[PDB]
Amino acid sequence: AYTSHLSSKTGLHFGRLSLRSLTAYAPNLMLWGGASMLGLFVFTEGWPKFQDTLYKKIPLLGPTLEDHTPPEDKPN
Amino acid sequence: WRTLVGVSHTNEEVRNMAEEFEYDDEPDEQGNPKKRPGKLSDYIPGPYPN
Repeated sequence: AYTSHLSSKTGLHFGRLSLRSLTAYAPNLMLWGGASMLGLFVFTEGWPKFQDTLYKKIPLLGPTLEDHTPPEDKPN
Repeated sequence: WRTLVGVSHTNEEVRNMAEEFEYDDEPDEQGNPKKRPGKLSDYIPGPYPN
C-alpha cells in the first residue's frame, strides 16, 4: 500500500568522521601502516641493532650484511 | 698507530711497533713524571722534540 512516513536512522558520527567512512578507509589504513613500516625498515638498514634484531633473518639476504673480516685487521 | 691495522700490518704487528716507543704517561702518585710503552691510540712520534 501507500507509504505516508519515511522511517530512518541517523547513524554514528562525530563531525566529519563517520563509522561508514572509516570502515571504507580501514583496509587501506592497514595498508598505509604496512607501507610506513616498510619505509622505516628502509630507513634503519645501516643501523646495527635492527640489523641484528630483524634484518638478518631473511633467508637469501641473511649473510649479506654481516662482516667476514678476521679480528686481526681491526684495531678495536 | 691504529690506522695501520688492516691496511698494511696486522694488529700484533702494529702493537709491537708501537710498544717499541715511549710516550708521556700520567704522573704517578707522588707527582713525578712517568713514561709509557705506546699503544694503538697514540700517534707516530717524530724524531725531534721541537
